[PDB]
Amino acid sequence: TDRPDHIDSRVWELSETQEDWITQVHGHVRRVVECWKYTICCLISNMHTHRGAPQYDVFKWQDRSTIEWICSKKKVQYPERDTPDLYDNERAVAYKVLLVSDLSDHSPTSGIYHDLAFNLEGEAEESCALVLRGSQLQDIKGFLCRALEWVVSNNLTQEVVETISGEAKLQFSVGTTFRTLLKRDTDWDVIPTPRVEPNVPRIEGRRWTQMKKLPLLKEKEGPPSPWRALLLGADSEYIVCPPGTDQEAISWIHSQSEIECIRESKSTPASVITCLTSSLQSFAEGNPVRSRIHEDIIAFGINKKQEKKQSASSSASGEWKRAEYQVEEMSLPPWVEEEMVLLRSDQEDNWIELEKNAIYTEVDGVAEGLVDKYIEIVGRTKVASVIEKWQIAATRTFSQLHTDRSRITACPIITRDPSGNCQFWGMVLLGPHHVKRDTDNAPLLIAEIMGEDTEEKYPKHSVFSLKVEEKQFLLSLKITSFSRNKLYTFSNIRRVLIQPASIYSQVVLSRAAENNSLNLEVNPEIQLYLEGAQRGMTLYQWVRMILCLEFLMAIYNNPQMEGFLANMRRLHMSRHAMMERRQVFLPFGSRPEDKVNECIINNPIVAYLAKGWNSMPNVYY
Amino acid sequence: ESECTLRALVEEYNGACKEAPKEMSKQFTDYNTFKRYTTSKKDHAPQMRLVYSVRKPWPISMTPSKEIPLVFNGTKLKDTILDLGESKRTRANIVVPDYWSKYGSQTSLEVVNAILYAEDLKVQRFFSTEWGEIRYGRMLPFRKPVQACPTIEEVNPASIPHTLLQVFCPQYTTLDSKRKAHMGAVEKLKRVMEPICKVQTQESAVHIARSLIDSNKKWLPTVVDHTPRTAEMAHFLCSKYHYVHTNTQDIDNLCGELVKRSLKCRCPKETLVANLDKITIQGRPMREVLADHDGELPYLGICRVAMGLSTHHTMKIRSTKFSILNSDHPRIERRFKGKAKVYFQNDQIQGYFSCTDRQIDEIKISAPKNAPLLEPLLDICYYGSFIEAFLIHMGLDKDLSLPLSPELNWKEPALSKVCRVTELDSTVQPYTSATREFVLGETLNVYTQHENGLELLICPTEIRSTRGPLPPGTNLSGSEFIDIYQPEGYVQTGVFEEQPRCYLVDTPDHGLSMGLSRFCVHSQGRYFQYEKKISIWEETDNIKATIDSQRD
Amino acid sequence: MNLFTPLSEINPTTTQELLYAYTGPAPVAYGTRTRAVLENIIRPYQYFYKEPNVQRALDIKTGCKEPEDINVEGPSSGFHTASVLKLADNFFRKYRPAMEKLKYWILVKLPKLKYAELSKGRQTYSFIHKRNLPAPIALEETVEFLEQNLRRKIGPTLLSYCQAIADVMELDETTYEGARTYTIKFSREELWDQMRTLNTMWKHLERGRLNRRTIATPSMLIRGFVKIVEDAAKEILENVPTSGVPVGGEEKLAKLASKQTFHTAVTGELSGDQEKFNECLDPDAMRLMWTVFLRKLGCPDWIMELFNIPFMVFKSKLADMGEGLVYTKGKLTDRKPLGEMPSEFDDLVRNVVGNSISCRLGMFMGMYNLTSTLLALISIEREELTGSHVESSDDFIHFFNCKTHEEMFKQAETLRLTLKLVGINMSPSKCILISPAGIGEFNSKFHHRDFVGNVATELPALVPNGTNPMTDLAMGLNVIKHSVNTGQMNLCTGALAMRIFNHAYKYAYMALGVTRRTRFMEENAITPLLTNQGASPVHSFSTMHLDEVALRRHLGLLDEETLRRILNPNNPVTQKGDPSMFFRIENKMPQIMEDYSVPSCFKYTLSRNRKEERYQRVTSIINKLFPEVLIQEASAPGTVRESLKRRLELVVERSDLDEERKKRILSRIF
RNA sequence: GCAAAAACA
RNA sequence: GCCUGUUUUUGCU
RNA sequence: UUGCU
RNA sequence: AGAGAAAUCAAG
Ligand SMILES: *O[C]1[C]([C]OP([O])(=O)OP([O])(=O)OP([O])(=O)O[C][C]2O[C](N3=[C]N([C])C4=C3N=C([N])[N]C4=O)[C]([O])[C]2[O])O[C](N2[C]=NC3=C2N=[C]N=C3[N])[C]1O[C]
Repeated sequence: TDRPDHIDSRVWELSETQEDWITQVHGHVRRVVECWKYTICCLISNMHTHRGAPQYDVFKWQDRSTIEWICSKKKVQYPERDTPDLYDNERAVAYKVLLVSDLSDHSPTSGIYHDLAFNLEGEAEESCALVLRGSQLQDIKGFLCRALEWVVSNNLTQEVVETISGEAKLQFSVGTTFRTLLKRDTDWDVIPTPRVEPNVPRIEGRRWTQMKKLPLLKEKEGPPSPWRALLLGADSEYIVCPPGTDQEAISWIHSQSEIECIRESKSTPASVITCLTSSLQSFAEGNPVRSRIHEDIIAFGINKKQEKKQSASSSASGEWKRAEYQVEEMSLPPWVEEEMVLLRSDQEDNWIELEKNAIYTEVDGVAEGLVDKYIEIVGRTKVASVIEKWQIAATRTFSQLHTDRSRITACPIITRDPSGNCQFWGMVLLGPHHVKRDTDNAPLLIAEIMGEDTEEKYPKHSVFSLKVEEKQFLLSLKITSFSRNKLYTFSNIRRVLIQPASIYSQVVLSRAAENNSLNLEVNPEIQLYLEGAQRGMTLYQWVRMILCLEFLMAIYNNPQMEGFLANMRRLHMSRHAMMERRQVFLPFGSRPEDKVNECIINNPIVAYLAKGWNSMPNVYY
Repeated sequence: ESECTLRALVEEYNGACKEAPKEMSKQFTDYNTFKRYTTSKKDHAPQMRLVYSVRKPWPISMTPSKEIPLVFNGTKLKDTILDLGESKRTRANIVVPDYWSKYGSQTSLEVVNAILYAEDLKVQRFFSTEWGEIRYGRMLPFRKPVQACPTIEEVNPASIPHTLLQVFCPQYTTLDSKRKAHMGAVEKLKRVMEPICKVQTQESAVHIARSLIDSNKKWLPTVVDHTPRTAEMAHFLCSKYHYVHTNTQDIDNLCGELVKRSLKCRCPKETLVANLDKITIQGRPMREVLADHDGELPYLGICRVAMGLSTHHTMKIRSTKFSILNSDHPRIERRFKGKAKVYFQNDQIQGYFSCTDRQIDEIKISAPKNAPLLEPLLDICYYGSFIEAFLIHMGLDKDLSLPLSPELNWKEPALSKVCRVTELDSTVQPYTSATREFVLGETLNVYTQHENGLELLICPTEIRSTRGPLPPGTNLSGSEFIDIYQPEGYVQTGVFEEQPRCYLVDTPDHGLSMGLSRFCVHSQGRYFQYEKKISIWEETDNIKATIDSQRD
Repeated sequence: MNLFTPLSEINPTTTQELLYAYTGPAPVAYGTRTRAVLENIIRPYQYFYKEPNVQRALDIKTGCKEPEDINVEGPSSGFHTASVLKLADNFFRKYRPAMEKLKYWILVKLPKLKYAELSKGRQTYSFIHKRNLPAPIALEETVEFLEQNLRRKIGPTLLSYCQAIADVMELDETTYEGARTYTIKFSREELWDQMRTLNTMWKHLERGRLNRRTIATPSMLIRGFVKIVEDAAKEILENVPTSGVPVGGEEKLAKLASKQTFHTAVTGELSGDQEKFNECLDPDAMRLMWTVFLRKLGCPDWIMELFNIPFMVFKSKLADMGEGLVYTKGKLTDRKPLGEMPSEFDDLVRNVVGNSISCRLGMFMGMYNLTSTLLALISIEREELTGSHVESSDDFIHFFNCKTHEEMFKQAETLRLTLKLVGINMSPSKCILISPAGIGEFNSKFHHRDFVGNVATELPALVPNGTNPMTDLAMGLNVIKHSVNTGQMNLCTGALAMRIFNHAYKYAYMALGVTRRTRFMEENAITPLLTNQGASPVHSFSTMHLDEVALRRHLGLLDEETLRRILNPNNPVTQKGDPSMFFRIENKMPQIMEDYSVPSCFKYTLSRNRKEERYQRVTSIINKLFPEVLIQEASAPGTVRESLKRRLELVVERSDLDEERKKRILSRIF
């Protein structure tokens, strides 16, 4: 509690209601000082007896009526304002205990009773010294010295001296000018005193309406959304190369390849391939950084932001007006479900090779068994290979951004199979990248092997045909701009495996908890909706497509996706409630779909999730 | 040598007087304010530049030295050919620690043992515990505060600074500060930290020593019945799907057994129990022995409440435990008055029942499949004084969806089911926001504070207990209850900032032993001098007697 | 969404983990904050009347309105004075122990609070440099300004700091005189404007919202004043059942679970947010509530004045506008202040003061989270509401135990109308009531039969930090351990997180494939022996709490010679640039000073690419000379110089050296 | 007390 | 460029 | 200079 | 160009 160590518990309890400490300057400190005075009275009246009764009787902190009673037993009267702390029997002298900071000149406070003045460190006044005995003086000095060491330990010397002297500064005051400044923007004083009686009025409100059917999210109508992501995803492929270093693989590819443009986009001119070739040569010579030649200006937007300004100034005509930016609305593309069907096909290799942790206990063994099961049921899957490609590319591009250059940096995307053969996914070329803030955009030229081409899905990609040792491949060559923060985020994209692993582990451990045994081989039947029906699915395939969708959501994370996910949790909870025969009630102007509809603008996976929500039933009988 | 230390302390104090005119004219107490000015230590996103930092040509910054060769086997380890001599100036590759791990100077095995002692405690604590078989099931979390890690001693947080001061710098302590320290903790911590302090700085030494005696409780979900002592190994021993049973537990039981005064104190008066807590175990006063042991024992709780402290004891009948979630009125002599919801726990069995007066409104239970429910419901009925039975009071329902069978088995199929019994929905963990206001009265019954009237008793102190062994070192000399068991002091009288005409002793220890009648000690630039005690009575009994003299 | 809605094995609530796009990039704000700041300024005035009339609502000072003025079909900025008075009276009559502990705080802890606690803040607006500066720097410069304008020393207490602010507000003219050399001047009006000014900034890397929002920071002239109010509000909130903000983590979940008592015929659960918070609440309502609380306690006038200073200053707040509203003529872009050309914020032109704009209504800032929570909690105290309420700042959950559905609807409507009387305005579209309780949401925590675990909440963590291999390993392992202990991460997820963190962490410290470090190890026959060196992991799922070195030593994977090499306290890798103290227990010389290095050679410091340091030197010499300030608060008398000199003389005196040698040592002290 | 990181409002 | 409040992890003083 | 499945 | 989303980067 707040009791000081030297203050006795009984004294602290007795001082709780003696004075209203809240209304006094340093109420806690003055309570401690009053406890000091009471303890001094206790020590003075310790155990001396005169005629079978104690020599000194203490008037302090005693029921008042009893005080006048015991004082009238001796035929004595005292004023109400000033009452002596203790009274003696032999000398018949009333004594008041005073604590003072000086003893050189201490005149009697009043003629009614004499005073026992004590310093803060023990010494007493000469008359007080002669009245009392040596034992009392030593006890008081020791107690006051304990009080003084507690004071100096807590750095309360200034407050204690203030309370002892009695000046009692208000401890906070507001002047006149500051009060006038404060009261400028309010109708009340510093301490408001409204003249209205406290009352709670009765307000006629509205009625809560049942949500009898789940809200239907609106589907935006417009052109289908293109593939707007840093890399390919499903169409990502690699070229198999002999085992070696990145330089050796790049040299082999550059010396055993020919490139011919087959599809060209206005967004990415077909000339920029030259830049790639230059890098593919420079990296083949051990120099990942090369110099500009002629086509880096178009590829990386060199010397832009100034041609556009002069063009706008030449074309400027009219009067200034507010910005009113517009975001184009786009419909669900046909390639999203094809993407989801892909990313799930099996692969030859595991593509998830994480070193196993140690095993010391049985819990450790079951944990590693569960992790191994999850890895082998989601490992040989296209999502794993695409995640590895994304992580490698993001890290290789990020590692070349914590500096300022003006030349072209080449970041290869090369993985390795257990046999050791190199796997060429693509090549990232970094422009000048004079970046000053993490959210600033550095130019990039992304070449990367592609399986299938689509004009609708890749309108800004200039597809090239690449022939390497009688094998045919497709190359992307997109011009993009990307930030350090996003590149760092995608450098750790392997963390997306946690959520489907969480679902799988929850299912398996729930089944293990129903009985009292772990199987670790359970493949139960998850009941889902699919195309509006109610049909079963195996757990492994469910986890696989959950991984696919989670990856696709992670690579397409924008403000629209963030808002849509944040506001769809309420609707998901409402659906889960309605599936359990629970009624859902809403306030008067409640339209929870609008806060979700506002986030559906052009994000293809947001539209995919919205269509998935709309397909499954809205009414639960 | 001490001469080197003294000369290094000089010209560092002198060094901080020419280049810092100010910051020395300020008051010393202002150190509590400007010690927080640690600007230029800040940085942003270390994780976003770690990779690039490791792959820089010279990532590691170190003080110049000669033990690291310039070039080793064709690899240029360091970059010492620079503007050498600027403190942490030398730059070295990431492989320099790798070089040192194989080629480098070695220290004594004692140094290695001292460095790893704190971590080795945990390491061989992990391998010294036997693990039972894993049991898979749906265990509802309890979400209680539990101690983070085991400690060598139980010391209240008020005595921790004094204990550390006695361990590390006894020469700067007072006798009042000394008596507040835990002496046994001081001795064992001195033994522990004697080798450690040779390899750790003062700050690290104090941090380790305090980590060895601090409680530092944390809120975690646990199993309701098998609550672990410490949360050191709770990440694998418990979860929401599995549990692992362990048998490792332990003075707290001895300290609870030490409470025998409450037995022979019902007749004379309640004042005696508080008056007779003048005993000192070892050198630790009974005032300070408590606040070190926050156990569930009822007698220990009674003593803690008598001290003005709190207790964590929950009412416990037979094998079940009960806790009032809320109540319009407290239990009266026992039966309920008005609406009352009570959480009950008994092994894996748990739930809450709502009742009015002596009639149960309903019961909610979360129980294992095919588990008997005779004793918990019987204990609930005894608690509420409902039956004088259970089937007649609750009633019988024709619905088969209810879980409770007439035989009182969880989820047992039957032709009929007990009505107003429902599966729980995680009402567990009764929670109190404001700290409970324990009050002690006659007969030594512990009461809390309720909104309406005095709240029901928690420690009944009519229970049937044992007479187990007393804790070692108990000193009943200063008590009138010596039958439980089977030259004067110094007062201060003086505080000065300048050396008095006394004799200055090295520590509070090496004092009080030669028996001199006047001596000083030092503490934070102040000299506290003690002489003797000529008064033949203490202060606590003095105040007791003088307040007793003020009675009507 | 159909793939996220299981129907047989697990429930949809357990799949709320899947509705998280984390591990993907977080949105950032790009340009001027002026538009968002002006929307925040203009929203309070549009909501004061049922029919939006900003011009008529711009000339009001206290946002007090009649009960029929309150909007029931939309946001309603303002409050009803009588309602606040009566509700505060009811809240004080209930929860008596909370008010007793408030009185205890006022008596004991308030005089003990130091202004150095203001150093615990973050980037703070500086009224001297008109720029964001670190909180210690702002506190130091403000204290120096007060020192050299008041011609007196400020006590360490926060009350002394507040009194110094109040006193310097009285002076007609003030000067700063930094002498980094440069001198700046103020006036009462200028200093008032600087104190009432809130700097604004875009908030970056915020997830879960489509629209970027603007945050604000005040100056040190008012942070001290707000500190007392926030501390008192926290003291009250920790002792009331209906609060949710003082508790957090697992204790908050325990408090929530203690209230899930569904025993009546109708048991509903209403989980929801409160729209337009921090701008529909008038600080005068907070003043009134605090004044009622302190007046029913019996506190004197100075306490009430001190508690009323912060809200009354925020009534005169000046929100700092950004770089100006954006305008386009053709394809060009320009930034213009509010008053140059017509826009959608023309009504506020009269409130422009320099580059700052005034706003009497609202807080504009979440600077009073605890006080706003207290206001929302006093809104609940009436006989009509018999449910259980939990309110943190603007997220709330309510439990209704009603005999009939109609009574439950009446209670829900009464709750909405009370929060409107105070002016809280729960969002209708974000508030959902389930008539049989059991499924609920609070603070991103979903519960169906228990508070279900959430992954992707800890996935922003689990990335290795950049201190050193040992520190990074401790970070990762203990973060995963906390995730497992809390319940957000089970056995399989925990072990997979360990494997992912280990693999990424070993990649970061060049321990995978063929790198320069691996080549150096291989060509010099250096076996890894450690996780950061490429060795197999020693940490298991059950040993996440154990140190790598000690566990490897126990298991025999690390021999004694390698241990003696790596744990050398004299290794050059981590050698400190200055000698350090060492305690010497059981020795006649209690302290020694010598050069030191971090024991582990793998705890090095990573270099970084290329003055009030006197305070650190003073702190270091004080710590070396005064061991006891390392364990307890400093209390030695006198100035630092003289106290340190006396301590040094005492240390030399007790060194047991020869007398002439002691004199020689003492003679060098200056 | 300081520094870093994370979550939520 | 990164407010306030509440938790949590680690390390250093 | 360049190698995470 | 492009990234992108209620305004910015595409250098100074
Ligand atoms: O803030 C901080 C605190 C925390 O906790 P709380 O609860 O809040 O309080 P407490 O614990 O009770 O108190 P203490 O700690 O016992 O004491 C106080 C004093 O003393 C000092 N210190 C302490 N410690 C422990 C220490 C010190 N110093 C140094 N240098 N080191 C150490 O360690 C202080 O300052 C004061 O004056 O508490 C404290 N803490 C904790 N931890 C820590 C601290 N500090 C510092 N550091 C650390 N590490 C604080 O207060 C201020």
